[PDB]
Amino acid sequence: RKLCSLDNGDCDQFCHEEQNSVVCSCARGYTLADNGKACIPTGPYPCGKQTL
Amino acid sequence: IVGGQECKDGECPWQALLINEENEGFCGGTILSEFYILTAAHCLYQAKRFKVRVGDRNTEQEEGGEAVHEVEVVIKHNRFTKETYDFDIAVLRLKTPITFRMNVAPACLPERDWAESTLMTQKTGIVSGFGRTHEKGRQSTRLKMLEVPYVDRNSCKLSSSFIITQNMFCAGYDTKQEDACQGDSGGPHVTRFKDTYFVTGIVSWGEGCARKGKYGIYTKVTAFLKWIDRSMKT
Ligand SMILES: CN(C)[C@H]1CCc2cc(N3CC[C@H](NS(=O)(=O)c4ccc5cc(Cl)ccc5c4)C3=O)ccc21
Ligand SMILES: [Ca+2]
Ligand SMILES: [Mg+2]
Repeated sequence: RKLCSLDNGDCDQFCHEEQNSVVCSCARGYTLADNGKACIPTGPYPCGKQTL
Repeated sequence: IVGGQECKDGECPWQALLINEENEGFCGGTILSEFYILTAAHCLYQAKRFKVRVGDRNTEQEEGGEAVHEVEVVIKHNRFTKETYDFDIAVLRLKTPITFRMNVAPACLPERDWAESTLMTQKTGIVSGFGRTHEKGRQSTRLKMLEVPYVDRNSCKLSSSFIITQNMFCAGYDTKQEDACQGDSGGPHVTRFKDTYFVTGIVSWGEGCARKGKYGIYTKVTAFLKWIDRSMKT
C-alpha cells in the first residue's frame, strides 16, 4: 500500500495519484483546507452530513 | 426495509419520498442538491402523477420539517429496460428549490475511480426507505435504515436467477432477514467515509425481500456519474 492506497493518502475525501504523489480534493460544497488534505464545508448543510 | 432500525432525528436527511395523487409514498429518492432528486427509472411507472416529499420521518404525524415539491422535468435514462432493469436510473428536476434544514440535506456525489476503489470496497453501505417491513406486509409509516454488506460480484451472479449487468451491484445478506423491500425502490444506498455519506446506489430490485440465497440488487451509481452530471447541468 502506497500513496492513495495507504489510508486514502491522508485525504478527507477524494484521493488522486498525480506524478507519483497524492493529490486530495473534495465534493462540491467543500473547499480543500490549507493543509491540502482536509475538506471544509463552504456553507450550511454540506452534502453527506447528518443534520445536527 | 426488512429489519434495520428507524432513522433517528437528522440521520437520513437525503431521503426523498415519491408520493402519488393520494399523498402515499410508492418509491424513494435521494436528494442530490436543492433542485435535483435521484431515483429509479422503474418508479416512473408506479403512478401517473407524483410529487416529491422531503424531511419526513413519520407519515402519520406532522413533525414540522416536511416539504412537498412538484417536479418540473423527468430525466429518465433512455437505455432503461423493463426486461432486465438495466439502466434503472432517473433524475428529477424540481420546480422550486429544496430548503435544507434539520432532516433535509443532500448526499454527496463521489468521483468514479475513488468511489470504486475506496467506497465500494468498504464492508457496508446503508439503505433507507418507507418500504414494507416484511415481503407481504404494508408500507412502513416510519423511515428506516439498514446497514447492508457489499456482496462479492461472483457470489451475486451465482445467487441470481437473472442477469446482473455492469450497471448493477449486490448488497445485503444470504440468509439474514434484512433487506430493502417494496416501496424502497429508487431510494438511497449511501456509503460512509470519515463521517461523510456518499451516494453509491439506487434501490432497484430483488427476488422477493430478504429471501434465503438472494441479495438486494442496486443500480451502480458510479457507472452513471457522468450521466448524472449532465442531467443536473440541464
Ligand atoms: C425478471 N426481471 C424483470 C428482473 C429484473 C427486475 C426484477 C424484479 C423482480 N422482483 C420480484 C418482486 C420484487 N418486488 S419487491 O417490491 O418485493 C422489491 C423491490 C425492490 C427491491 C430492491 C432491493 Cl435492493 C431488494 C428487494 C426488493 C424487492 C422485484 O423487484 C424480479 C425479477 C426481476
Ligand atoms: Ca411526518
Ligand atoms: Mg438473502
